[PDB]
Amino acid sequence: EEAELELLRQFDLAWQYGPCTGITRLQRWCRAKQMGLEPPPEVWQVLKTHPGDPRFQCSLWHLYPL
Amino acid sequence: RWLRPTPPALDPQTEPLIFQQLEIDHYVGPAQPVSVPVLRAFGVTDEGFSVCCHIHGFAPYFYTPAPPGFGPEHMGDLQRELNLAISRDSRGGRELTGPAVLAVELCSRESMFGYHGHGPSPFLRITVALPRLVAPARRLLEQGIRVAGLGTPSFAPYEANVDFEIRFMVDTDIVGCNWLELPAGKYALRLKEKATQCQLEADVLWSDVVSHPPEGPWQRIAPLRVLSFDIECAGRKGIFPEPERDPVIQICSLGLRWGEPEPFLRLALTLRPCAPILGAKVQSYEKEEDLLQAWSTFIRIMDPDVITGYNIQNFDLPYLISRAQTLKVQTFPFLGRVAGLCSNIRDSSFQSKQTGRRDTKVVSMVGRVQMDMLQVLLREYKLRSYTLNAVSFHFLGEHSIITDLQNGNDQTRRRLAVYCLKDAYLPLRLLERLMVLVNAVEMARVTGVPLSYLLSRGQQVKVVSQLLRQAMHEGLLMPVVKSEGGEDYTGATVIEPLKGYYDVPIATLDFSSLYPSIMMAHNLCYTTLLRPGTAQKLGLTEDQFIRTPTGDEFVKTSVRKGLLPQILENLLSARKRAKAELAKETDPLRRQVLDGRQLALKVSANSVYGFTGAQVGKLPCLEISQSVTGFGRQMIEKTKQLVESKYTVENGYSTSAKVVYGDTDSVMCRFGVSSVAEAMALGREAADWVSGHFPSPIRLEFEKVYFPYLLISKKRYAGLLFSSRPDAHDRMDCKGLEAVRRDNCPLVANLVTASLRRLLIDRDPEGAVAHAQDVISDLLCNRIDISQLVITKELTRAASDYAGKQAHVELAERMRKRDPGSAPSLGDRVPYVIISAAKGVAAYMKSEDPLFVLEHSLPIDTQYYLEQQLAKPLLRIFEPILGEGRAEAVLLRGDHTRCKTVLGLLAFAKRRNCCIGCRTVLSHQGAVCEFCQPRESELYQKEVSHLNALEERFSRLWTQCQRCQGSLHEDVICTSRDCPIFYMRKKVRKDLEDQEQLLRRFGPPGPEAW
DNA sequence: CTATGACCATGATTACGAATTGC
DNA sequence: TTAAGCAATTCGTAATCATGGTCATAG
Ligand SMILES: Cc1cn([C@H]2C[C@H](O)[C@@H](COP(=O)(O)OP(=O)(O)OP(=O)(O)O)O2)c(=O)[nH]c1=O
Ligand code: SF4
Ligand SMILES: [Zn+2]
Repeated sequence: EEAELELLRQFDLAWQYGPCTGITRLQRWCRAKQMGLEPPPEVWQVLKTHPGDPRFQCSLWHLYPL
Repeated sequence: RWLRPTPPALDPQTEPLIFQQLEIDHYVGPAQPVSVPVLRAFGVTDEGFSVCCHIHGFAPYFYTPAPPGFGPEHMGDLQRELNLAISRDSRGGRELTGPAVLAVELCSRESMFGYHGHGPSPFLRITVALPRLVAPARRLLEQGIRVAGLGTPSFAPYEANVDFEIRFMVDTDIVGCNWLELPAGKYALRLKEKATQCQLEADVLWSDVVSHPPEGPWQRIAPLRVLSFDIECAGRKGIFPEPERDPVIQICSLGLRWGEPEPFLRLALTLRPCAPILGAKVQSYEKEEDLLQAWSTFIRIMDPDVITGYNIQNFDLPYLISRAQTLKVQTFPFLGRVAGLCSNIRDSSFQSKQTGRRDTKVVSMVGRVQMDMLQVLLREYKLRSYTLNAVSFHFLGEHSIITDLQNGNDQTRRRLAVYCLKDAYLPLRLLERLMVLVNAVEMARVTGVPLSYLLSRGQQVKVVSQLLRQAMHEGLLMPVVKSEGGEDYTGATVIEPLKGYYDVPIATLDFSSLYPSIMMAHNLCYTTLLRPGTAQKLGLTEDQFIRTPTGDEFVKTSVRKGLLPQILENLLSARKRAKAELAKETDPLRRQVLDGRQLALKVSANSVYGFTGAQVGKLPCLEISQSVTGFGRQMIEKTKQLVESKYTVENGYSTSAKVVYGDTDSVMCRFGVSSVAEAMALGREAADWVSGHFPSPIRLEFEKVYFPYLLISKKRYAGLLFSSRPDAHDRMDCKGLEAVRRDNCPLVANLVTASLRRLLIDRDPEGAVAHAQDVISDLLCNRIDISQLVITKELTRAASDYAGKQAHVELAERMRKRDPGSAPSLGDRVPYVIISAAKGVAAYMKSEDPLFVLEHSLPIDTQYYLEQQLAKPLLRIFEPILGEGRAEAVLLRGDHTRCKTVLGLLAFAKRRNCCIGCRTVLSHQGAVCEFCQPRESELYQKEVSHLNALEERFSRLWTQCQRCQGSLHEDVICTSRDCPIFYMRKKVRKDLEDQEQLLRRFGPPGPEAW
């Protein structure tokens, strides 16, 4: 923790995985894996050792009335 | 980056200098030629080199009458006035003045105020060494000691104490933004070892210069250099940025030469490594010290003339200065032209009854000129919101996210830089499109004040300047009268209306430039005001003086010519030339900006008259003001008597006309015919007929024909506008009504405009009733956007708002938990909406910020908006066409439509289902009721045509943001509170969320797993 | 157990300041 | 040391004044 919260914030702004501020984080991870762009096997391995926490399993701007 | 061209081959003993000045400056100096105040003048050549000019040998002075004794006509006492008193008790009278070369001079002059005769009198001219010694001398010659050998017994008053640079410019006939010439052999370039940073540095004596009056070929403008910039900072969540914790991360700059239709420089300086942008240079640094140093070096090397931006004074420059002070970078705050001078932040305030009161900071830059476009908008224009988005929509047509666009990758930083460059580009487009700078240069040339005074001062320095420039040509001196305080006088008359609705044409006749032509054609001035005794015992009344309705006597023009007639005549010709230029444009926005130019010149001419009556001012003469408004009242009642008396049934005409209205310059006479051609013909005959009963330039003129007409009260009416006949109609006129004020809701102003449209153009009251019914019904059914509900009010001086409790003051002074660092200040506008509660004693307890009621979802008081905002303007407008059954008609059109209203503990819901047909709560989830079952195909048919229309509204809105943003492949981030698009795109998601779930009460129309 | 006016409570009228626009 | 004028209409809040519903106790 506090190092796992920057890896996800770095996965969320890389443009080669998609334009993602409307959906979940694991849905975008599996969308890129289907098309197989290059999802890395570390943004998966922190979404498995946690429960349904809203500060891991949510996009950066999931507040913010946009 | 790009440098100025190289000054090749100037030789001073053969060649002159011809350059155009921008700024002047005062400077107390050593290195005297073998006075101490020497003058600086900065400017540009006809090619593009930068020229500093040092001017020597000038010292301030004033005048004082020589008292009638044996002293000031005897040279021993003149030089004894120069000589100091060596006594011990004269330490209060010869120290703070001390040994200064005040000197003694004898001259024959006159005082301005009044008319005593054509004969002058001896005055003493007193020079002083320094400009910062005329204040203690004034404190030592009037209330100080003037016992000096009995030469000047106390007291003799001081006359013509004015400003130093203004006295220089009045002396040598140099005006703002003028062409200046140093002749051959008069100037020395290498006499001044370089202390400033310009290219050419001359060193001239103050009698060598030649001033060219701007006219003919001397009416050009040199190629100046204009810069605009913008900055970005990275803040915390909630917390507004603070110059001791939040770094400056990006600076972006645009630069152009004036006269060329595109820029030539486009630079962006960032603080992490970035990605390239086509059309601009990009440099990157790993520390902020390098970024601030790089910007200071660029601003020294490019060396711009003018610096613009948007809110750069109150946000950008002091943030940069404080941030450079915190990080210990010594070489930043030297931004000016003088090589050894650092810059400093200093507060200032301005207040008037015309613009209100505003408090600004200033930052010192010598040589360079500042034009914040926000202050120009706030001074000239009266708008509803003053945000960059709001004025860019009105004229053209468009913090915590940024901190994670900067802590990310380099394409995010490239997106941030493109956003910042668009921000830094918008005020240039506004400056060149609105004709700001051309009008500022013409104002400085017509009035004679510098170019920095049109952003800091009011309308007094300009009329003082023009009066002094006209006073040197006949030899008069101005006095100092100051009084606190006189009384008011009686203003203008308004004629009593015949209120109602008219449907026969009324023609408008008015006088053009009324008060300046009264002051012109009856020879009224300071310098020809006759005191009550000095007529006596001469008895010549006829054609030597006249008498006014307030009571004064004023000398005819066969003896004197006043000074205010000539200043007014120059201003009137300048405005006439501006209108003659405006009569040949075809573009609409260009036509209104030339209308803005001529409006400014008419405001200047009327502020000449308003100077006289200002008892808190510099020279008031309320006798003149009273004579002006007395002549106004007399002439308008003359107009009304004449118009209603001549064209009558016995005088061969058709119908005796009757005046329905008149307001101090205009007359709205109702003629009787219902043919617009015959009304126009008789109205032109009437205007030209009545004008032949006056001196000149007094003239009445036809202006319009209203058909139909609607008169509600004093200063409240409406009508439809005819300019010609085959030019059928132009537009509506809404004088005073609820559609042009800014104290209300957009909903109410829109309803008033649409009602007058349906009522005056189509003449259908039934569509008007149906329209107002639909507006009220959609209000009560909760389908009205919250853009239409926002009220704005101006937060003025804090003590008047201490005196009585208001709504906007209560919202502003109540801070937020998120941000006690961004809140309304004095002078701005506070927006709010009114929510529903049960505290009926106070409408100042129900007000809330629009963004707070957005994010926290508070309900709206529909009864407040129904009976307090809407109802009474409608009862103003709709009654005069009918009786009081019309009040009952709209309150009954409410009554058929008032019966249709839409609706901690809120979490503990039960969510009772309800029948879609007859609203009966019941156990189970099926949509239809057991009694209302045979009718279910019709109840499914009903409401799927509602889902169908919500689907069509989702798609038109959420793809409009993609075209306003620019991109089709990346996310939208725009929470622009002045866009209707925002929060209208938020509610359709919830309408669709609700209406989709109501149709799943019905089963599915098929399987889905096959 | 029952008249009478004294007592609390709620609504109609006036006054004045603030805001903004027309000449 | 610094500042162009007056006329008029509209709306909100507190204070002033009118009037009825309870009630409390003397008959
Ligand atoms: C607008 C305005 C008018 N007035 C006075 C002076 C004017 O002579 C008188 C008439 O008002 P206006 O009709 O507004 O101005 P005007 O008649 O001088 O010029 P024009 O007809 O070309 O538009 O009202 C002022 O004193 N100060 C002002 O700001
Ligand atoms: S909400 Fe959409 S349409 Fe409105 S300003 Fe923002 S981007 Fe433009
Ligand atoms: Zn039912």
